Parts: sequence; C-alpha cells; structure tokens
Amino acid sequence: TATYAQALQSVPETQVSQLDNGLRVASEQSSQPTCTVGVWIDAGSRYESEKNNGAGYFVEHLAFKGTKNRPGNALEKEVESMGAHLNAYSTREHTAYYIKALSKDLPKAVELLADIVQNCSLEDSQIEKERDVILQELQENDTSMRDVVFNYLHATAFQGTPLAQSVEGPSENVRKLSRADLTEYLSRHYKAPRMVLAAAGGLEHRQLLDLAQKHFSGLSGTYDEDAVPTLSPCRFTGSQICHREDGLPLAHVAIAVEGPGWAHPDNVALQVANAIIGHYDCTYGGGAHLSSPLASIAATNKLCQSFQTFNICYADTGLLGAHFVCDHMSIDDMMFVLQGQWMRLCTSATESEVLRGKNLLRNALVSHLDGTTPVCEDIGRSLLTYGRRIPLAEWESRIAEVDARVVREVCSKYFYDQCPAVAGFGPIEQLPDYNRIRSGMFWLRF
Amino acid sequence: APTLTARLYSLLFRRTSTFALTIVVGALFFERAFDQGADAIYEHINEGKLWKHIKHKYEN
Amino acid sequence: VPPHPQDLEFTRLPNGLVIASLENYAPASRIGLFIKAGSRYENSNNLGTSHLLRLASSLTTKGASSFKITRGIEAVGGKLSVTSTRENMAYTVECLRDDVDILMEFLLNVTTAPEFRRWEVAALQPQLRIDKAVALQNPQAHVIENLHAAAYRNALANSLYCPDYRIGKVTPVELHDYVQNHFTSARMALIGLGVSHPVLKQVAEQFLNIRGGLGLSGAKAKYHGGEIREQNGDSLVHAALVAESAAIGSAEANAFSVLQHVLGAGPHVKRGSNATSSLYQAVAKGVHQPFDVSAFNASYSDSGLFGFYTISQAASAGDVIKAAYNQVKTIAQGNLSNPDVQAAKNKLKAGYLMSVESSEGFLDEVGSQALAAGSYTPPSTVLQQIDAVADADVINAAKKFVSGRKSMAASGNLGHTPFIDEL
Amino acid sequence: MLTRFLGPRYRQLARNWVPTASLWGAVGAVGLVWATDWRLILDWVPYINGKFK
Repeated sequence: TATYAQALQSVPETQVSQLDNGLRVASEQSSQPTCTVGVWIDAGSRYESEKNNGAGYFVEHLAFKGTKNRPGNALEKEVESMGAHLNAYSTREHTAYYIKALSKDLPKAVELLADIVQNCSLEDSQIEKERDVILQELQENDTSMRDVVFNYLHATAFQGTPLAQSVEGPSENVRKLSRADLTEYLSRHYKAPRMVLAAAGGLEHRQLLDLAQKHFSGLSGTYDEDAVPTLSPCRFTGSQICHREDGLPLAHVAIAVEGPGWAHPDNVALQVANAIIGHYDCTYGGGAHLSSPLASIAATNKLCQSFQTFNICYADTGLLGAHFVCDHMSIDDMMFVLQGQWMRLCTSATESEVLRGKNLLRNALVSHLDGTTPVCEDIGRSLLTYGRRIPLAEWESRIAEVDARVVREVCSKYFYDQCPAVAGFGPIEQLPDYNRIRSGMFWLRF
Repeated sequence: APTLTARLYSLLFRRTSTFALTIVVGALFFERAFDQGADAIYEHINEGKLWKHIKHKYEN
Repeated sequence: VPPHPQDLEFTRLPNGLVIASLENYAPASRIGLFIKAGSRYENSNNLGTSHLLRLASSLTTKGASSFKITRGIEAVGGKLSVTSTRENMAYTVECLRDDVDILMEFLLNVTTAPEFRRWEVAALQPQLRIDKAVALQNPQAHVIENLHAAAYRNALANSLYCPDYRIGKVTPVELHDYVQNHFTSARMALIGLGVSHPVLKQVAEQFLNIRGGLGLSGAKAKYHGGEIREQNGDSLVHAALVAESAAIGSAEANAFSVLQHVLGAGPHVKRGSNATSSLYQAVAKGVHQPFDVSAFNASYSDSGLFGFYTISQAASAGDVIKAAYNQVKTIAQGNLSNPDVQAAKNKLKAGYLMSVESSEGFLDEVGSQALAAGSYTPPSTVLQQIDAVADADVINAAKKFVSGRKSMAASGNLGHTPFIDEL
Repeated sequence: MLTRFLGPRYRQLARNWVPTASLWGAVGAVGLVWATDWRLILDWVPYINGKFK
C-alpha cells in the first residue's frame, strides 16, 4: 500500500498550452464522467477607478442574461437542459465564469463560455433591471457583519488605493454606470493574455486546445493595442475604523498586518503559523482539549462565538491576521489572547506545534483539491498569479522545509512591532484603544 | 542608501533587550560627555574659583 | 495519463456487516462507519438521545481519553465528524495516507468503547441548546422538522434535534442503551477510501463483531398526514406541502426523483430566471413579488415524502401554494412532453454524477447504499435505472401526490396561508 | 514533581529565551556598574577614565 509521498507523485501533471491570442488553455485529466470548465480573468475592483467602481460586478449580473447568438433566456435554457451548472465570482483581483457539466458536454460548455466572455449583449432594459437587483444585494450585504468588517478592513488598510474599494462599489456608481462604462471595462480588461481557459476532469488536453482554437480565436489576434496599465502597488496603512452600533447583539473585529503578495515564498510558513492559532466556533467538539491555545482558552472562558485566521493575498501585498465574533464584555480578553499567540509564535515557537501546523496544511490542501471544481479554480487562479501550476509535491517540499526557526523568523518579519489595521463593527465600547493594540505588537520581556 | 534611523531600529531598537542595553551604555557615555561639557561651560563663565590655586600650592 | 482506476471492493460478512473499499491512490484517506442508528430509532421515552450521541464523539472511551482523541487527531491534522439523518449515523475520519491506523483506532474507540462518564455527559448537555439554536436559525430546519412530525405517527416523526424539555435530561444509561441496541454488526457498514480491503476486513472481524441489539430497520413508519402551523410574523412565509411517495430502492422512487426535476429542484444558473423549472414559471406568471419554489423529495427505508416547498411574502403565500399545486395537477392530468422528461432525466443524471465527484460525496453514497440496499450499484446502472423511467411513471407519481392524504408545515405570518382543507 | 518540565518542548523553549536572558544579564551588569560607579570595571573602559589621579 502506497505512501503519502508516492501518492503526491501519482497526481497527474497540469498540461498548459498558449493560443496565438495570448489565451492560455490548461487542464488536469482525470477518470471522472463530469468536468468543470471555465474562464479566469485578471480583472476586479483593484483595476477600477472611483468612477468605474462596481463595473465588473455589474458585468457579472449581465453575463448570463443574453448574448448576440443566444438572446434573453436562451443560454439559461441550454445550460439547464444538459443538466449543467453555470456560476461566476468577482474578487478584488480575479473574475471567473465556470460550468459544471458532463464530460461529453465539454464542446458546448466551451462554446457557451466563449459566447459569454466575448459576445455579451448588455441590453439597455437588462442594465436597468440589474440596477435594482444590485441595490437590494447592497441592502442584504449590510446585514452581514462579517462582509461589512472585511470591507472595512480593506477600506482602512488600503485607504487611498484601489484595494480600499469593495467589489460591488458604492450605491451612486450602481445608479449611474452606463452601457458605455461597461463596454469600455470589457474592451480594456477582457483581453486574451489576461485570460485563462481552465478544465478539470474526464477530458484530453488536445480536445480543450481544439475548442480554444475554434471558439476563442480573434479576441486579440490583430488588436491588443495602446493604453494598458499594470497594477500600481497599494500602500498599507496602520489604522482603525470603529463602527459603533450597540443595537447589534455581537461585536465583529478584524485585525491584520501587511502580508506579502501571492508570489512570495513565506506565505507557506505564515500559513503553518495561522494553522497553529487555527479557527474556532461554538459548535466544535472540544472545549478545553483543543491544541490551539487561543481555541482552548476561548472555549473554556467563553470568550468567543467564533474566530478565524486569514492570509488574504493580492499582487505584492496582503492582509494577514484574524477575525472574531464575541459578546461586548469579551473583546479586550479576545485581543489579549490573540496578540499573545502572535507574540508567542514570533519569539518562542516550539517544534511539536509547528509539525501540527504543517500537517493541518497538508490535510487542508489535499481536502480542498477534491472535485473538478476546486481543481479547475486552482488551475485558473494559479496561471494568473504564479504563471505555472505549482504541483502538490512542490507544496509538500515547501511545507516540509518549515520548522520552528522558520516560524519564528517569518512571524517576526510580519507581526513583530508592526502597525496593524483594525476594523470593528457592533457593541465595541470595550474594543482596546489603537495605542494599546499597537503595544500588543511587541513584548517588553523580549 | 537605507537610512541611519532604519539601521538604529533594525540592529538595536526591535528587541526590548537591546533597546534597554542601548539606553544603559547610552547613559554611561552620556553622563561622562554631559558632565565634562557642563563643567567646562561653568568653568569658562567664572574664573575666580580654584583657578587661582597655583599661587598657594606647590610651595608646600 | 492518470493511473487507470481500481474497482470498488465489497464484502458482506455472515454477521451482516458490510465492508466497502476503494484504492484511489490519493494523498488523503477517508474512513466512514455508517450505522442504522438515526433519530427514527428513538421512542417517546428517550427523544434527543441520538442528538446527544452525535455531539459526544470526542468524549472519553476505554482506549483513548477525551484529551487524547482531540490532541491525537489534531497532531496529524485529521478530522472526526458525525453526520445524522433520520435513518443513519455516519462516523467519518479523514487524515493523510500514513496516519490511517491512529484514526482507525480512535474511530473504533468512539463507536464501540465509549464510556459516557456522568460528569462528561453533564458538561455536554448545554451543547444541545447551542447546536439546535444554530441549526434553527434557518427557517427551513423548523419547517422540515414540523413536516415530519405532521406526516408520521411514529418514527420518521422524530426530530434530528433534541426536544427542549429533554435538554439536561438525557442520561448516561440511555446513551449506553442506544449504542448497545443500534451499533451492532447487522446494522453497520465500514467504508474506506484509500485503504486496502484486507486492512478494512481485518478491522471488521477483530473490532466490529457485536450483536445483542435490535432486529432490523424499523418500528415501521406509519404515515398519517396532517398540519403544523408556526406563527412567527417572520417577513417571509416558509411552507411545505407533501404526500406519501415511495421507499428508497423501489423503481417508483426513481419516478419521484424524475418528477422532482420536471417540477424543479435547485437553480443551475447564478441569478437565472429558472426557465426550464415548471413550478417556478407557474408561480412567476401570477406572482410578481420575490419568492422561491422547489420540488421536495425525501425517500426513506419504508416511506417517502414528495411535493413542494415555497418561500413567499405573507400576503402572497396562498397564491404561491395554489399556483404550485395546480402546476403538479397539470402534470397529473397528463400534460407532459417527452423533451421535459428527457431534460429532467439529464438534470438527475448530471446531478448524481456530480454528487459523487468528491471523496466526501462518494463515501456518503457508498455508505448509505450499503445500509439501504446491501450492495454497491456503479454510476452506469444508476443511470440505466433513471433511463427506465417512462413518461407514464412520472405522470403516475404526480397522480399519487394529487390524490394522497397531505402533510403540511408552515412558518411565518400565516393570515394568508391556507389549511390543506382550502387547497 | 518538577519532572514535569523535562522533555524536548521545554529544552527548545530554554534555547529560544537564552539570548534574551543573557542580554538582560548584560543590561543588569552594565546597569549596576553605571549606578555604583564601579571601580574594577570602569578603570578598564578606555574612555570614561575621569579619575586619572
């Protein structure tokens, strides 16, 4: 019976081709009767100006609602009839459009994706309908205290930069984005070198390449053309936003230091460290017995309804830290214990806990990459960020390298004596003063 | 081409241990340099102290 | 080229324990122990016992302490989970390849050697209140729980969640009694992913040879019909209208599953108008406000429930239910094209094959199969079984709904929600 | 009873805090030397020879 090490080698190579386009076409072949296919674009709210902001999200609302070849509901009718699922997302950096379909339906799935991405109708009556839909989604998003603190964290950490902006944009932008604003976004951004066609499942690469040459030919093949920007770097600011609202039953706090980018090798050791602090929720088994000292004390002393570590990555910057949800009389204790764990790891990470952090990452990575959909997303996103698919054996080698010395050096670089960004929403009177948060970022005994 | 404030931070201020070590080494060297100057300023202002005492000593 | 896939290996023992394994040469392994021990096996004297059991998996056992279970699993970055339906409990365990033995040992100790120490049991009782409160913040959970209590005299009537009056009252003896009665060889299936068949077979013969429990698979679920109505004022009315359908594994169940996709299950398109959804389009014709509709399909060992589920504005509840009920009536009356059945068969077939894509979905499917049928049925024969459903079978299934004694559950502002009577 | 604090984790925690414990020792020694104007050490510091004769 095979080892873990052997099993990672047995995971098949991601095949990559490039079209004359500049459009990258990439696949992981498996045995499965089903597939995920999609288009990953280097486009999001980081690319948008104050006037443009929310355009990509507006395009997401229109993308499935009619093309030049299939008008109105005709695309919907085709996806549904084959038993396929059609989905989209927009982050700050990345837009994606993907189909879960039967493997035998890969030709029509690629055909439809090309039709969405190139030949979107943007019928003026549809743009008007979507205006009211987006506004209601803003009213909805407002009730999600998690979504609000993370928007606030971005808005304070990245302040004067395009990373400060939400994906969905302000309400005034929603009400005054014209067809011409959107056409200009699609013209500037939906260009073949900036887009990747990804697939995972029961397909040959050759077949995917052939369909890429059939349906994605002549996006850029005489054009590309003048005025692009590359992404300007986004200044991080040590800062605090405090939305005091005592009507709300629980406080939300998010706290982050400046992460490095996507590209940077010490993301791996930061993730080892974040796994050691872990996550918690009030529905976990194990109060007292949980390995993480934050999780254990939060459960024992009832400090918490939930917490999570995060390492959000953008190009050349990030948000590294933690979010938590607690009672009004528990914020000060939660912060003290959170910061003490950062300080403990910076100064005095031991070996046993680092191994636990390593194993948790190994399990997380393999558990995540399970299904055509998460593997497809991983192909599309990786080729945008890294340029290659980084194979599971490489990640393993990168995880294995991390020991206690690596945890303590890498944590010190990002956490130790650094200005955090803080976002607070809700009954937040007991939220520590920023100076006293700042003072938690170093230890006087060290 | 990195700054001297940046170097004084990196080498000395980051650890509270070295920060405290800087101040105490700093205080000993400061006590010498401050007293030596503050005597010499007071000495230059005055000149009827035991500036005179060449007169009365060494005869002994 | 990947590796050409291994076949699933399957073994019934003389004691009735099923063992199933696949070697997909994967970096992580998954082990599930699946047991005929869901909430249907509670009676009036012990309601919520299986809830408290579902919450008790990291408590002290004969071979490992509470502390050891939590720390030993976490050290290798593993997981221990318990998934309950009304029929089954499912104890699952995930780790990397090299760590299967420690996770197996922990799995065996949880399910066959639990101590239920009085003080650890007592300290756990407030977790019932938390776990319920979190689950019941979806209005759907209270509706589907009321729906079953309305539907059944008996056994499938039981809540997945502990009745409030019982919180603090479920005893160590009841937990011990539940495990002894139900966690036996004849009521059990050991499923493994990325372990060898001999290693599973060795585990099953050495450690899973238990019988002094109960004879199999029910008290028999007595369908009854009726209604439960929960006033809430809750901005939106959630309603579910149902009749007795078909037991799982019958050919009739397959007709019900196709009928579901004619009428319309979930959405396929992010933010779509649901054009090929029969229920959605019928409600959308005469209702201009925000709403939802879905076909509901719940199949069990000895019964089933089929019909529909509506979310609507309080004032629109009656209109939405009646529009949806009439659209099923149109299908019962024979107005169903062959393209509709063929589209619905395509949605079923794709939906199932996608449902078994992950390790998680495959293991649950293999586990449930082993409990319900005593066999593994490959995807191509599931697909063959789907294909064998004629248009007439779909019509007949719709006819059984229309003529069948109804069950209803509703929560919200109910001033405009009708009374079975009024449909 | 203090067998409790013997094992590989506790040795690593000793190793992590040892440059800090010795640097604090350096703070204390230079601090005591400065505060008492200590003779033996401060004659040997090549500037700060403000006794001379």
